[PDB]
Amino acid sequence: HAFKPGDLVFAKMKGYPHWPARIDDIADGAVKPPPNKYPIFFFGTHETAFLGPKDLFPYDKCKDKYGKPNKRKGFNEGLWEIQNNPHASYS
Repeated sequence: HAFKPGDLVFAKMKGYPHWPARIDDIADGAVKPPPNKYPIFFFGTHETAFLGPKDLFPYDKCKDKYGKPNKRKGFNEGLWEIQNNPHASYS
């Protein structure tokens, strides 16, 4: 299935563990992603970046592997958000 806004994922960025995140809507940002990349909202840190599917892991499938608490700044806060209110603004 293609990724849609509101999908919950773990998203992999260089130098960071697989991070709790959500697919945001492309209309929410002025700059559009390249083809086959998506706007990714990272929980805890609340940053947004463009990532492609090779770096996106569906949350329900991979939470047992990637949802372990750690000491990285904002990570455990992000785990709380994806579990308790993934669709909140946080703005």
